[PDB]
Amino acid sequence: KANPWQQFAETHNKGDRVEGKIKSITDFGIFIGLDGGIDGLVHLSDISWNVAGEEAVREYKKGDEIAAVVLQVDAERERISLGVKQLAEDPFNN
Repeated sequence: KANPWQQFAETHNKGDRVEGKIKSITDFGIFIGLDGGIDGLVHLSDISWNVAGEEAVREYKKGDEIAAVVLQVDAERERISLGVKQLAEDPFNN
C-alpha cells in the first residue's frame, strides 16, 4: 500500500516457510508473501491456460493460497524460488 521499500528488506530471508497471500490476484501478477515476511511475484501467470485464477483464488481465505519455503528471492530480478518442490510431493496440485 505504502513504502514498498520496507518490504524489500523483508524478502532478504532465506530458508524459512511462508504462505501464499490472497491479497494478490491471478492473470495480473501473482504475489506470494507474508504480512511482514518475504514477498514473491509471478508475471508468467498473465498467460493462463484457459481460465483465470482470479476466481479460483477468490475462494481461498485471508492470506490463504499456497505453502512453500523461500530460499532465493530478488526484488530487482523478481526471481522467486521455493524448495517446496524439492521437499516432498503432494496428493494434489494447485
